[PDB]
Amino acid sequence: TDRPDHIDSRVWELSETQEDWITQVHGHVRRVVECWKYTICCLISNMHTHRGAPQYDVFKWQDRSTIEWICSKKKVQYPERDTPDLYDNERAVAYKVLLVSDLSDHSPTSGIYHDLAFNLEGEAEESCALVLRGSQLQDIKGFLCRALEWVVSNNLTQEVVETISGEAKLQFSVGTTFRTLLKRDTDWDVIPTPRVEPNVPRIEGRRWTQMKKLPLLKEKEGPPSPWRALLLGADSEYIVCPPGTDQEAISWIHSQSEIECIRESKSTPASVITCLTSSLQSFAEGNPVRSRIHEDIIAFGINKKQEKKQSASSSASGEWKRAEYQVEEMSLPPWVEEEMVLLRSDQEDNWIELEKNAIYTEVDGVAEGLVDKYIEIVGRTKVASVIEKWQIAATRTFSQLHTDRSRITACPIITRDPSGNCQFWGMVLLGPHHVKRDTDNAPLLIAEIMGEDTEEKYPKHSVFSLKVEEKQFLLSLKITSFSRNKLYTFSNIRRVLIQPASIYSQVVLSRAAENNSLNLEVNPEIQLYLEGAQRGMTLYQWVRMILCLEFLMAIYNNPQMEGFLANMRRLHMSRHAMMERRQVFLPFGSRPEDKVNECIINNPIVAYLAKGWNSMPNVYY
Amino acid sequence: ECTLRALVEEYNGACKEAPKEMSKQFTDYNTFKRYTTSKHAPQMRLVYSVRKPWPISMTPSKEIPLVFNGTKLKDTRANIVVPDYWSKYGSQTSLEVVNAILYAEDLKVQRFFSTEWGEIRYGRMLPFRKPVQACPTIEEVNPASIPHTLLQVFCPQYTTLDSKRKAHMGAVEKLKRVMEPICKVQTQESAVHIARSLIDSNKKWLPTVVDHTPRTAEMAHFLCSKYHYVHTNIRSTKFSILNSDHPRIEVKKVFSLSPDVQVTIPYRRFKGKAKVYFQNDQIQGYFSCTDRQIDEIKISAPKNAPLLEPLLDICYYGSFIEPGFEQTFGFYPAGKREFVDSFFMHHSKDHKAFLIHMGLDKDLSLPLSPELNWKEPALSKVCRVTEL
Amino acid sequence: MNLFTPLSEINPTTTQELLYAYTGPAPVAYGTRTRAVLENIIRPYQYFYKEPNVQRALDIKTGCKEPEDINVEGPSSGFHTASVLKLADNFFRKYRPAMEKLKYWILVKLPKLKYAELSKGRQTYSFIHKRNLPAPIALEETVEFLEQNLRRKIGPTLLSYCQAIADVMELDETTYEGTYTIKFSREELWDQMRTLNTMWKHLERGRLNRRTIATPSMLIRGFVKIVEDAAKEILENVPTSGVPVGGEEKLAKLASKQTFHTAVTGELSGDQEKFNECLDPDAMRLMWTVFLRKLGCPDWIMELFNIPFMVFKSKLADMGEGLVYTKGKLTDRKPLGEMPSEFDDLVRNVVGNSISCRLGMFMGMYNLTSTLLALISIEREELTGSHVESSDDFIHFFNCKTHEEMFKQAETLRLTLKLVGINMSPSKCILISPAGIGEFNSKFHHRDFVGNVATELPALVPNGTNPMTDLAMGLNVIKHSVNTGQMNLCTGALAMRIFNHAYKYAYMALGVTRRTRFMEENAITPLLTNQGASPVHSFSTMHLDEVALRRHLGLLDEETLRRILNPNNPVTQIMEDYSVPSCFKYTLSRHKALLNKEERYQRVTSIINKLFPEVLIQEASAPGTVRESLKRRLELVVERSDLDEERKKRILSRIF
RNA sequence: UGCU
RNA sequence: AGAGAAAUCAA
Repeated sequence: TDRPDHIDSRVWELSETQEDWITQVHGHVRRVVECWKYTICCLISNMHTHRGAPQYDVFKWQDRSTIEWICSKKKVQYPERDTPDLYDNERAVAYKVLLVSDLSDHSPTSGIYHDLAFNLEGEAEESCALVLRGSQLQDIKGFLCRALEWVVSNNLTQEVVETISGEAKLQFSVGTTFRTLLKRDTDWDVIPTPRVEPNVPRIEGRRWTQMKKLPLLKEKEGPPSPWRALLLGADSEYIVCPPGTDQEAISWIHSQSEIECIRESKSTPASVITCLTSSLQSFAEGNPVRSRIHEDIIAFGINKKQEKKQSASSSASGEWKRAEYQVEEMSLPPWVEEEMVLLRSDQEDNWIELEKNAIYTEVDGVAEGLVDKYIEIVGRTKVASVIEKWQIAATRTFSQLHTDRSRITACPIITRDPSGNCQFWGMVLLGPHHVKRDTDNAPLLIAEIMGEDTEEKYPKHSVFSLKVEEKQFLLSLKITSFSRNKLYTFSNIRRVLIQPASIYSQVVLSRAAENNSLNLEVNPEIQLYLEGAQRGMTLYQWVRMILCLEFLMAIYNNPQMEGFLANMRRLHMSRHAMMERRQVFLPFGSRPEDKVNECIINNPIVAYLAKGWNSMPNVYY
Repeated sequence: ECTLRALVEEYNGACKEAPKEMSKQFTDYNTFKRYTTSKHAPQMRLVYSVRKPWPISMTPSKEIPLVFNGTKLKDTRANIVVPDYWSKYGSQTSLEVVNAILYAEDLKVQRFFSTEWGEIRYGRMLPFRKPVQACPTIEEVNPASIPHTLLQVFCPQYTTLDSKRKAHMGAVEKLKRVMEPICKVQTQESAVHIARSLIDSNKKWLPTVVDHTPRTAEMAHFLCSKYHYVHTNIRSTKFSILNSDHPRIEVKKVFSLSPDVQVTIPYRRFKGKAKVYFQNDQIQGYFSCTDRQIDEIKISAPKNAPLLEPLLDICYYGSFIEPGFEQTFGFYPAGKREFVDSFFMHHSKDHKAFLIHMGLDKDLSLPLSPELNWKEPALSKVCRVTEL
Repeated sequence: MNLFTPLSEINPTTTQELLYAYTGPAPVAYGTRTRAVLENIIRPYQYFYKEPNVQRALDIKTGCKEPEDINVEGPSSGFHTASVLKLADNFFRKYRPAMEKLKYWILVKLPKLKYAELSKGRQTYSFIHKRNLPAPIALEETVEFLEQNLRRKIGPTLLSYCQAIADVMELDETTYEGTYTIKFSREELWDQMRTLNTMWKHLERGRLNRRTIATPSMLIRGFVKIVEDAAKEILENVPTSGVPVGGEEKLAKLASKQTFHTAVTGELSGDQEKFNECLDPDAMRLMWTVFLRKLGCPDWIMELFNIPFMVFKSKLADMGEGLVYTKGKLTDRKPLGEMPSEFDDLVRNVVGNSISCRLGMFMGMYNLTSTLLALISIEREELTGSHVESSDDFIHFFNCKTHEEMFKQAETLRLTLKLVGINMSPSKCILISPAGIGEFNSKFHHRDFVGNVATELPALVPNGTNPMTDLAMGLNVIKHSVNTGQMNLCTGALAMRIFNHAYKYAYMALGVTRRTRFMEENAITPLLTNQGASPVHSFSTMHLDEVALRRHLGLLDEETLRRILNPNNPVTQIMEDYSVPSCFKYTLSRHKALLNKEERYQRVTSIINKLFPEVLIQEASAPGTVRESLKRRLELVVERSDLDEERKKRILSRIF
């Protein structure tokens, strides 16, 4: 695939990127034919001028924009696929060169442009010979003679006449060396052709078994699961403060505070109260950044990686073996129901203040009324306050966890009531975080207000007595490392309101659709399988419990929870089917409860949902 | 014009600075246009970015750095408050500029506040999603000629005759009228985006309880749902027979891709002799008809007018040209619709069949040209066509 | 869970979305991926035989097996060749109209495919830098490598790209000169072409155990793209495909259709167990060969449709970083075969830091053509039901007249998918006999109602472009969620309110911060949503822009309207068809040898963008190079100008 | 250093 | 310490 001697380097370089030569049949020959035609056009238009402008304007292998510009000035327009090769300005005609094997079959292609016929040996058709000058014919005959001697030197004459007869043939050929590489790891060729007669064998399979009864999940036995979450959830109280900014409230709390330890946990040493008090003071002055102190190495895990590596390498006793990780199995904690009841408790404020969207149509009024009533239902609840606390804490922690600071940062958890009083829900304490990925864990020191102390529920939280203005509240303190993605997704924890809103909306809309009337204060009876018996609560209480359960499911989301829910969707569908007096059949090795039981290890709400499943009628008959 | 000087200077700078990249092929533009090492989403780094001391990256201009202890310029970088300062105590523009800067949005808002919504009713109606045109368009344009229409609107001089042929006329003129101010005020890319959004027919799956008109489909997320529904308020040419010896037949041809599957696509043709007066906008005239051939055509058209689509309308009327009514297009037609469209696309891309059917004459007195244009100079003219 | 199963006024399937984990962190994968990929590679060999015989199983080139060797109890890896021939023949004779579309695509659309579309993909492993790179960089590196080695200029079409890839493998020695003189041999280039770069599938929900994915190298991406567009063209026209192009309307029609009362209905909905570690590429090669041979396609088409799978039969999966080994409390990662482990049968198939695997597919590749292999098995005389399958998820509607025939067809359906290795999951497939209650993809079906249930919650969080555009994307996402049936009136309005509140917060328009106090003593009245003003968008008004709505409602008046839409403003100067350029349409403020190339290509793109208005509308297509194209366009625009001849000629003189 |  | 879950973060 090299340049022919009779073709100039400029012509070859121009012709390189004009068409896909490599993927066409008889490549490197069609390109040579096109180069022949272009060279013929150039020789015909060789330094010839007329009326002060070149007589012949070649169009082959030229930009379409400038071709259209030239044609527009000449009061003629040409199509893309049938454009002439050159135009004769002297007599206002267009000519396209066409190499042919025989000159007898002139065959005028079209009336748009007269053609020019040339054979492979040099002689031209009578029309194109008598329309052009003798020097042009002599030059073309010489060029064709050199082309023909080149062709017969490399004996492509049949190939040349095939390209002349044809127009284009797409192809794609795989070489012989690539074929050997391709067929190294297969029993067939590039074109498979097994010597087997097509047929579908008759295989004897097993039989399908009916799900006579719904499966029973396997409750796990072990120590009760502690409360493993960023914040305290339902046990979260707040301290009222005079109206003002965060700094004023923090200064007031620091001025009026007496901290004494009630319960000390080995996980969180009681000595980390000094750094928290220092952070209170520093935020009171105004700068929520402090230099590192002595009581911070055991508080934010400074140099723990190197220390633990040295401790592990100190012994270095044993033999290399595959790393086996064991996940401890835990039972259902007693406090899940306590949290569910407390999260449903009624508060005084609304705790859900969202700006009402505008109303322009009748449909907008219905949606806004439904949203307002839903917010009224689930607003004056403890769970809404806990959601607001979680949102504020996560956002304040995330906003200060974007740089690579090596100093302690303070992010108080302060909310403001409609009156204006500050509300101290707790405080997040950033540590030195040289974060590099969203999955990296940044040290935190969560200090928050309890409402009740339970050692079994909080084995790691240290409880300190806090006295503020003749009122005493507890104070939690836990060391926690928490990642960027988790903080980001908890900064939008208000999204959890959607699912109970969807349930309430569908109930109300179904009630309004049974008849033809919108009521907006429908409170139907929702029959549920509570404690085995079929007792039904109200819609308002059901949505309230649904929100609390979803909030617990959100802050306690993990791969176990995801697998549990994903594999129990089908069991819920089967339960609905059996409720509708329907038969459920299963294949041979069908153990749907196995896919669920493997996801129940130590997650509290997973175990609670498992018990709720195993608190239901088994056979629906 | 200094713009040409700037273009030349920038081209020289690009050639000198980036020799290897400039030596790439022009078709590689579709590859290196999106060349970037940027790798989720910046939604995470927004609350911190907005609260940075100098979030706004402004250009050197006449902005007060300190107003009422503002500190809004560091010299560039700007404070987050300077977008708000440009809403009061700033510089204003002409009413034509503000009217033309947004046009499609004004149309969408105007349509919304122009419909008399009925009374919302609730029931057990179940919606089924169907593909309907997303938003109303200024003209009915197929999803294949939109790029060519845009090329004709924005760059008429950089185009090809084929692109003009496969472009919806009429919509181009209205688009030019509505976008002459918009192109002047906004950027070229934004202008192209507004133009396509005006003319694009993007079929999008939407809820459907009743047949959605293009107007209704735009606002459908609230009109219908699972529990409620509120109730709202040949091509262009025509033909007329004058003298038909026998009436038009309804013969149909069946295509057998396999012995088990067949399709029945009927083609309508005359018999004997006929004369039909075809009318299409400025084009008017009557042509003699044969059993399947054409004897004479009389056309009254404006000078230098495109006369391709009217003749394609004529060919379909009598099933005159063979390769689109008996001989398939190389593939089995699934239905009559795409057969109707594919005929008018294949025979508009190339019109060799018409020229072969009617033939070519060597004289220049015949008005119509092989390129299907009225009264233009040419090296040859199609025969058996005259004027009234 | 007793709260999620109501007994009155609402169906349990209606409360199915409560069984989701929209809020809360999604699971993320930690540490090395070697263990996961090794357990993914062992499965095709463990299930090949009825009893585990991996040591002998590591000698099979083609997964063809005998009917008596198919494990009817547990998973079975492999296929039956004659079964594949007969099933492909049946799937071609039936649905024949859908096969002429493939013929039209091959004869017309296939040669017109451009290799520039390969840049609109995922991150690609580059055999130059041995590092994951964005698709455009990998594509341009591969193109430059081919041009340097083949000594020719690659055509714009994808077929030319594949021809160049085929030709470069014929050269014994290859180089990538360009400071750098990286040298490759035929074997090294072949291994780089075969190598798949494996990575964790991060942020995946609904699974307890993490799983890995791999992406093809640029040397085979063109072939894979060709076969995948062919598979898509076939799947877009068959009623048995759960392709998103069909919109899952097929499930809606199958749910709404009636049935003769005496006929016994039934609906099987389930998952496929180990879908991507049971299928053998040779089955797809054979099916494609049958499809293109019964269509009368040319021989070169049939050849071209087998490189993508024959390279995959020789895949060299990247193990990763190694397996974790511990002495005491210290952890060290070691490569496979360095120490005894639970994978010692595969130490032979180790090529550096890669593992070879003839049998089995891998996640992240051949998604569309896997569906075709799962749909040819349906076309049998016994099976008279309606199948809708999308990757490892199917649904079958039985319409028998007797229960015994129902179970016979159910077992026939179970067995026919095992003839090619689909291996439906026994523990995940559930059949409901009386009528239709089931799930497909994320949809849930009950009687005549099929409702979409989201897998991941719509992110009601502001983006990072600018408030004017950010509101547009937020409202568009909410509108899309409502339009798919996942949301409704109240849920949609609540989502809008939550998004609006977060959007106001994220631009310092809420509470008492620097911005709002800056607007206090300066008398800057808030007129936009991002300024903390009252919201203007309603539930029925997600599809209109903010500024036009406020102008129509008389909120931005005209003095402020003129000032905020000034084109000469200092700040400025699911497609987003909103956010007219205004004052608030601003932008924020944010191996090294690739950066300079980035500015070089940016300059080339900028100069092209100005002289070529047509590249904004249609893809660039013009013979020649960038330099010549720009030079000729500059000459044309100079001559097209209205200036006199002397100015034009001196401008052309300045061009150099 | 101020999202109910 | 702790976070956590089949293995990493605590530079």
